[PDB]
Amino acid sequence: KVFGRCELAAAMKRHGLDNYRGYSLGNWVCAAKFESNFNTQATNRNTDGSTDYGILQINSRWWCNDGRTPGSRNLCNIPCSALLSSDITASVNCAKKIVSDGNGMNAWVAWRNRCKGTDVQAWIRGCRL
Repeated sequence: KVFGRCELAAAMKRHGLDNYRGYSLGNWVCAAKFESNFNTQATNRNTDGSTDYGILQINSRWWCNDGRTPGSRNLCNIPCSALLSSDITASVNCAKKIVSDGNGMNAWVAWRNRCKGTDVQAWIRGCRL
């Protein structure tokens, strides 16, 4: 499916991502918007020959298993297709896991470039969260 800002924002907060490891909700609603265009079924290949899945574009190099990346580590132990359903439970569980590791939300290259250090509250302005 494709979410509207507030509709997403609400689900994300509901799952417990608002101030997860210090990142305001905005940072995540911001990420989702650039990563996938709020689009649950967004799939994009990378230079590596890995693939980015789901509303947050978790890649099949490390986190999920798309049964075609060789050298796949599958850290979330989830078939990548599980990322692509209307319910974001899997995406969010596998996001809490990624950010908790090393480089924080620097992992998402369209958060580094597009969101980081911008009036990020914007993305939740005019939603009753």
